[PDB]
Amino acid sequence: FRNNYDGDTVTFSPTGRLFQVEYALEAIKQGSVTVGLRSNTHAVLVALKRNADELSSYQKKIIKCDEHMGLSLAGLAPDARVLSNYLRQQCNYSSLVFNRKLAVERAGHLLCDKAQKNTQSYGGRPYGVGLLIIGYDKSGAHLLEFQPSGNVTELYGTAIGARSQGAKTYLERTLDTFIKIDGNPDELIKAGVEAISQSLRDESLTVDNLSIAIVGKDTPFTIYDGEAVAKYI
Amino acid sequence: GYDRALSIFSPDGHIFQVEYALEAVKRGTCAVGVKGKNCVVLGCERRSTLKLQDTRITPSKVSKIDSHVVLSFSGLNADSRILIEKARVEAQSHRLTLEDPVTVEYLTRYVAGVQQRYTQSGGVRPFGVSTLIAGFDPRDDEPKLYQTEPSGIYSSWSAQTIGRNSKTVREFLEKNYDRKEPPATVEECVKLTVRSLLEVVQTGAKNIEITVVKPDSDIVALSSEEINQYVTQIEQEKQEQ
Amino acid sequence: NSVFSPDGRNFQVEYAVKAVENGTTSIGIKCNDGVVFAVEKLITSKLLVPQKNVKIQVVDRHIGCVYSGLIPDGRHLVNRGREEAASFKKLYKTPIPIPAFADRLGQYVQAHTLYNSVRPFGVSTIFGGVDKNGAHLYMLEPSGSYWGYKGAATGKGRQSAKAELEKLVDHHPEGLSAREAVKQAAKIIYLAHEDNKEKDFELEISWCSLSETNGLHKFVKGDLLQEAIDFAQKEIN
Amino acid sequence: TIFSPEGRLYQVEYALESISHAGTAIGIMASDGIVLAAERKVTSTLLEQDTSTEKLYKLNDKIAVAVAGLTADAEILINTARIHAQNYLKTYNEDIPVEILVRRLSDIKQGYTQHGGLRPFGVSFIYAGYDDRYGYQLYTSNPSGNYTGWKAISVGANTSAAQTLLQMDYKDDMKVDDAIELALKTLSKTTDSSALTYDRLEFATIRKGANDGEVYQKIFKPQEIKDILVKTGIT
Amino acid sequence: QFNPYGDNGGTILGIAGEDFAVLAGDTRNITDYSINSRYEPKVFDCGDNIVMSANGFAADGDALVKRFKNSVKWYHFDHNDKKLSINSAARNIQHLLYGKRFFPYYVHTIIAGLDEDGKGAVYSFDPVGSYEREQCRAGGAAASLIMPFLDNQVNFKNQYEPGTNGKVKKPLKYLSVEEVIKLVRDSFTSATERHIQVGDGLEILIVTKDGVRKEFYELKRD
Amino acid sequence: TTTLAFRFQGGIIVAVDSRATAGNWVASQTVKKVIEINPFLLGTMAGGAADCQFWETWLGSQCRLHELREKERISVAAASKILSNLVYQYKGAGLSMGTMICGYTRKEGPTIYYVDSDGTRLKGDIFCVGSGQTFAYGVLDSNYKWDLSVEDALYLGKRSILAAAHRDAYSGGSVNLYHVTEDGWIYHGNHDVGELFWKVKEEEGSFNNVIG
Amino acid sequence: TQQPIVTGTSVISMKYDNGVIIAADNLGSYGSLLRFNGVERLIPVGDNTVVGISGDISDMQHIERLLKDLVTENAYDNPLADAEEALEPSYIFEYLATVMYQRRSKMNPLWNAIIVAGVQSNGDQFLRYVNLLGVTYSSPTLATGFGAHMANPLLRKVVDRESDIPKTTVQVAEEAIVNAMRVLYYRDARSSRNFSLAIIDKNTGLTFKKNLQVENMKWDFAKDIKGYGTQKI
Amino acid sequence: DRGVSTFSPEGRLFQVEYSLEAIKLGSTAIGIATKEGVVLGVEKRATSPLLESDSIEKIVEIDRHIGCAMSGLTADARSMIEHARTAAVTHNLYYDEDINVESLTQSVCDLALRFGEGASGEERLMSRPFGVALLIAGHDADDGYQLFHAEPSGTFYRYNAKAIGSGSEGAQAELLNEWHSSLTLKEAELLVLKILKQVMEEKLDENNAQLSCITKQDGFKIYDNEKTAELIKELKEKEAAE
Ligand SMILES: Cc1ccsc1CNC(=O)[C@H](CCc1ccccc1)NC(=O)[C@@H](NC(=O)c1ccc(OCc2ccccc2)cc1)[C@@H](C)O
Ligand SMILES: [Mg+2]
Ligand SMILES: [Mg+2]
Ligand SMILES: [Mg+2]
Ligand SMILES: [Mg+2]
Repeated sequence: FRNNYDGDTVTFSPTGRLFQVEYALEAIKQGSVTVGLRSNTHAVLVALKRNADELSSYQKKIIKCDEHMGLSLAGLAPDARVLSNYLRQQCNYSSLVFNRKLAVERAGHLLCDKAQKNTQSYGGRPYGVGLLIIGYDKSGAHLLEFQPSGNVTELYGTAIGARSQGAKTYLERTLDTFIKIDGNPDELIKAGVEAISQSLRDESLTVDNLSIAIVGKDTPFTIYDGEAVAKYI
Repeated sequence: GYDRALSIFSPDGHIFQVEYALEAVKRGTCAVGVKGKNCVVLGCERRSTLKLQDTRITPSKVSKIDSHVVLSFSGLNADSRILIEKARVEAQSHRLTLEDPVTVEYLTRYVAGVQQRYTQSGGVRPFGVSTLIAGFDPRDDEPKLYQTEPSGIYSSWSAQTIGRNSKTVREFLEKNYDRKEPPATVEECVKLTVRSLLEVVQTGAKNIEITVVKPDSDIVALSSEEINQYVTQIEQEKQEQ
Repeated sequence: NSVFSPDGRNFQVEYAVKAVENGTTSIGIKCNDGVVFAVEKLITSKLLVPQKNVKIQVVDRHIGCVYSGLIPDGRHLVNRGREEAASFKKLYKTPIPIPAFADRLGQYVQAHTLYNSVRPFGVSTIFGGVDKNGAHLYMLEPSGSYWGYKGAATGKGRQSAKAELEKLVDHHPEGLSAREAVKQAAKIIYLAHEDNKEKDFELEISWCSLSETNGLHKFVKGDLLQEAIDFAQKEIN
Repeated sequence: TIFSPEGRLYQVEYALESISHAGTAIGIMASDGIVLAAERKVTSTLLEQDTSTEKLYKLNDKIAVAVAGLTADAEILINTARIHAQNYLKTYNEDIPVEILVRRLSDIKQGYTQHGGLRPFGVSFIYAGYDDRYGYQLYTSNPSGNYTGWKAISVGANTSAAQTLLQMDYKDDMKVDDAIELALKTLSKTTDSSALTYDRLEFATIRKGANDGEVYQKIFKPQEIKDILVKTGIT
Repeated sequence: QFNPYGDNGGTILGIAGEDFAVLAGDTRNITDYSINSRYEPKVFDCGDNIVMSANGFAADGDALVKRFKNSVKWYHFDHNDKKLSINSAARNIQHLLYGKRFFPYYVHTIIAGLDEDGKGAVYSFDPVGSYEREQCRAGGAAASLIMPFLDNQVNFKNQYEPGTNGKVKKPLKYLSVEEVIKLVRDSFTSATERHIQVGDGLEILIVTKDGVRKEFYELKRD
Repeated sequence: TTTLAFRFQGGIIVAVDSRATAGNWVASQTVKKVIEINPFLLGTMAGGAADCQFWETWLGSQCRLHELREKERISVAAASKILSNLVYQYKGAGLSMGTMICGYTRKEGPTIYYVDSDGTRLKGDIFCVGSGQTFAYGVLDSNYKWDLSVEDALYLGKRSILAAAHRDAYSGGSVNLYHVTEDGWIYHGNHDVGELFWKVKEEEGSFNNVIG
Repeated sequence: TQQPIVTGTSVISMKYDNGVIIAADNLGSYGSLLRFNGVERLIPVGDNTVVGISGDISDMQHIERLLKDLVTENAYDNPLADAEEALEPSYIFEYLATVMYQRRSKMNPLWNAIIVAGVQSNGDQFLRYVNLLGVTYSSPTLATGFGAHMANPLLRKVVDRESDIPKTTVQVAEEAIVNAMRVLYYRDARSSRNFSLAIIDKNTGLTFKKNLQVENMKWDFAKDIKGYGTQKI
Repeated sequence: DRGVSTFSPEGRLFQVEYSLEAIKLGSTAIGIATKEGVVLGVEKRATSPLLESDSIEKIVEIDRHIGCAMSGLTADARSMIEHARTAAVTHNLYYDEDINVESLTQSVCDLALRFGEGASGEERLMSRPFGVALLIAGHDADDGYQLFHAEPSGTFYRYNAKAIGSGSEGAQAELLNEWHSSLTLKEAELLVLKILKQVMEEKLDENNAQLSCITKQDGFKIYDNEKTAELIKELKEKEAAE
């Protein structure tokens, strides 16, 4: 049942389960929390950065993919680099060949298909990273959740990582209010920073803790770190 | 076709295959290198098991890589041949492109690099060989001696030994080698090299072989009659109180 | 995978079926000139955007695909189906007939049960559309097995769906319209939801009818979707 | 291909184990020739003696091998060795020096020892050759890919016994006729059979070519072995 | 036979001021004796305060510009949003061009911006990647017509001090952006009068510490 | 193009013109025909501008790599052979360069290697390369002496380019000058042929073929 | 290396106040043999775009299939295929221009001259040209082959610069096209009487006219022309 | 024993974890970043008194503005330095500038990822992760002096100070106290030299320990034996007076 059935990504368990993929999912829960949510005009990523030491830098959780698209990571960081690189390329291909900004939904489909091939190949391993992808395209604001299983779902809001269940219950509660925060970036960011709070056995979140990203109608995807997030604590 | 990984990490942090490659070196015949003021000497032991050999034609342990650099080894004899050949090719290639023979450090860095590469490639096993590389850089009188091991680590040694009972001869060399007073001549450097083997060989007849390297491509092998004279003089001189 | 048991079975394929059984329930209904596909979408949370996690996929212009099991595997199968359909049209000019397309998927899925280096697909796929000589509905198991169907269901609610599907074949032996079968698809999905009641669900319907869609695959939306939802809600009580 | 915690190559040691059961082969090197003698593995009356060679193979005009182990494996290696000699001849217009041919083969064996995850060749060789640099030469190689030079040597069964007997009676100034005698004596004493008869032997010499200045390979015909088995006094 | 090359005419001109640079080009695109467009820009803002023109065979010109703009994008992605300095851009373009040394982009390419110390800068490239920093450079069809004018009116060459018996030179003073623009407009009207491929419109891109400014002037349409 | 390099008593002199042409069109008068590979290594450029610029810059990278790998400056012989062997790989593909690799190292002394795109590589004391090579050669050979002072040798280099800038239609602009010693290379200035010619005629009493 | 076999002649086009007009005759020539008499060289893509192709007809039929394969592909996993994620004229153009350029660069061109005409989602007129060399340009008027030499001068008398575009009515522009077609029929030996014409209007949509003919032809004056100089009867 | 890139039930890559253990077995390396430079120091650890200590290369130059110290299976670091050096030189060839320290580190961490076979995506030419960690230190115009810690996991952190190797636990908590943003280069030289003396098995001298720095002005320099000696003298006298 669990014994001879988690050797590789190419074996089914007698229950119908793929254990390597479920173990890769467990690398996410181990990772530092991050939150994403959107109104009609903007989409926001908020991430708690983690330092491995008091003398070290807090490691980055937000990667930019195009002028209209970016993601936050939770899990194995090098994997996020691999997946964002591919995503940057797909965005690039779409611009150069078709002169078209890649739809956020297609970006989802593309990440899903890439993740899938690593759940069926021998001698490979699944990706061990979860991703939250935000974008503004020709149909407005979008937020996606990516799981290394290949499952990609479009949501109004979500959170992934350690203790993430707090923020997710909060957003599920705050739904009707934040969806309507249109034409106000700073209020939506406030609603996201306040959301990541429900996921803290940790402490106060400082000016190094904290990492925020925004994209929307007339805002290219931008990253705010350090000094520039002070006004939200 | 076959790239299945053989060399991997152990829970306590070692690479098991490398570590066993060293075990093969441990059981290989002893080799020793000591450097004089203006020379480097290389000695090796020969086993007793079979003694009906042909010494004219059997590959000796000290090999010329170029006309100024030599290589001795301990471990799997067959594995060593692959390293020596590659090293010889690299030497000719370095002369071709840089228009100058290799330094002894370069040649060591090259051999150690090949050794390392076999610890991290799929479907290959590491070399069961450790090496002593000795010689003189072109247009230089300052003597060189280096040692490599299956891992790919290398470094220089005033004197060193590898193979079975290398512990005993290293212990002998640590006592009898003075850095401020290194063996002043070829003759007195060869004598120290033989003394160190005599701790392990227990005989010394055609069981000890000695190669001497000097500045500017002067590399001579010693004959039985020339080694005998050293062996005889050592036990006779050192006996009384 | 490439391992036969002593009694001639393939345990890995049998286990792959368990992954299918575990999944959402999806159905397909064959009507007198087209086909209807419907699927149950479990609403995990209010945070999921309604109407915006489309499960039903189009292949070429005239084929619809729905699947239950590991969703990513289904997408992998549809990508392949699309390559296989493009290739066919490139050489033969005509769009791929449905039986022709079924076999293309069939051989591909079977291939994934021949080699120790691969796992079988963790899906069952219901698919079909309108070609040169009528409407066709298929279902394809993880073993590569497939046959034609009058009606087909897979996933968690497969048994009650089959029971309802068996009843329709008995009451309408002479046909059954596209407009009717769309309604009926809404009903059967609602009934099959009984098993997954702990969470809310969203209904997705699509059809490919010769007279209603001009033999092209189209999503059921707006007034037609609402009317079918009503029928299902009204006939559940 | 992997190492043991001892620093041994499992598959090689097991290949060598396989060899110790193969019929003994003996090489003796004299000043004016070389002897190759080998024992065929317990056969049958119906085996065609005349058209059979399971242990002694010609490599070129001046080099030969005695085989101990898997014959089919040996034929693979012999064939490539035969080619290597012809490549050398084409390149230099000189017959390949014996050691170069031995080293080459030994390297192909060393290869299977170090990569590719294929079983080593279950073969041991005794090489008998002449060239104008080292004169008469005798070499041995085994599945590890190590090779060594010898004045007398054996491979296959009872090498322990055969080597002690050769060490006892071998002397550096031997003629070929004395080396023929030793080789047969040694086999007879180490056999696991009632008597060493012609039908169970393969025999070859590399002499100084009757009367010339050239080198001649004599592979003994079945009848010639029966003759030399009487001459030496074993009938 | 199939000839992979063509020639779309046009002329471009780049002058480096003290704290500014201009890159100008006519907006006419031609094939043999026909006009294709009267307004088809060939000077582009590439981000990071660099302007670029690749004049000659338009398909090769656009392909290069497209590919460099892309190089700028990926520079950001790989080097933590660092500004691509003019000199680094110049070197980068050399590799793009030389990359096709055995099937060249058939363009004379010019870039313009501000250097590290905020001085005006102009770089010009041959088809296969040879490049140099220059005070000013005209390229394309009417290059042979305009360059000597610029040698005379920008670097004051052969102009001596009146009455010094031709020994003291006209001091090489710096030009204002108004004085540069004047020389550009005049260079292009002269070029339009005497070259059949030059005409229709003039588009100038001006680069200061404040960004990229655009200016347009009608030209004779014959 | 005219470029020269010669060895003498007190090192190496390197001198080049600065004219670039496309057909009969003078493309540039301010072109830099020397690459400063490092504090101890210079390379000269004749033939295709791009070919030289691109491959001699690459050479500099390859030399930097040698220093990091070997913890010692690359020998002139080796730096030259790198560029030489690269060029050879491209033989017959159309590469067009005439090049001198000049420098001082402890082991070699001051050394000049001539390297062209045919693959030829020559060690020598005097070389002129380019369309104006013969003109430079005419002055250089007739006034050369091993024992020449540093001041004099620099002039002979400068004067030889001028000779060639005068006669060869494809040489001109300015002379760029370099001195290479035990301690490395020192720039000896840009010299516009505009001014230089009249100065040299005046002070030296040469160039009587010239009216006024 | 290659050479055109069955060919089509000019494609002619202009912008007017609300959209674009494009026309091309229905002939496929085989050298100087007027071989095929019902060839359609206007390609509707979606219904905001018409692609007009001249040059080699086999390569034309290739591009046709590519364009159809592009509609299929855009519809895949795209719920907004007939809405905001429909194929735009610019998307179709950039794709073709990429293909054209890659093919010439591989020394194996699609032997064509293509004009992509249509209306953008925001209402903007789109009119651009690409050919076998990958050369691209845009203008108030565009034409290929002979059309370049004879249609452009007449069409430019109507729309001479940008500012002329809002001053030009559907009727005026269509008339100018229809007249240019007649002129081409008079003087192009590789032309036909029968032609298709398409109007892409930001209000009307796509109007596609088949089986048009050149009307009101002047030939009467020919009766008075005698000999080649001196002949009177 | 099954595979090389298999996940544990916890969600960790087996082989990556054990390589981290291999690094703990290695010699101590310490890096301290100030506003006047970065200091890199290592424990030579000769395995015998006949080993010529100065042939132990554990601090290497990458470019004029980037140097690094290593700890673990140090042979595994050869090709990492080759790649680093090439990336720096190449970057300069393409861009006529210095490679940013952060960019050089990321490049080195990409190389570290290439264990596998191809891993349904690209290609992987290596059978196991590297068994060595690196302290990459340097200067660039954007972020000044920097210290990174490159791990075989493919992650890298920036540190004000950091220690790796066998002494690394005790050395790190020691750095936790002594480091402040006002540190001079001379102070930082002393701190590395002091903290090494603490954790080393042997008595620290100019033979079994090595110092180096990188400053914007003079580039990356490995201090020679005469110079470190004088800084050891100065350490003794400073602490004997305390
Ligand atoms: C050595 C050096 C270094 C810096 S300046 C210089 C002196 N060289 C020069 O002045 C040479 C002299 C002419 C020449 C000789 C030999 C080979 C090629 C060209 N000039 C040059 O190299 C000049 N370039 C050119 O003359 C040039 C001409 C055509 C061309 O490719 C066009 C093409 C043709 C067919 C198909 C596709 C593309 C590339 C470069 C450059 C300065 O603009
Ligand atoms: Mg079922
Ligand atoms: Mg820069
Ligand atoms: Mg004109
Ligand atoms: Mg001249």
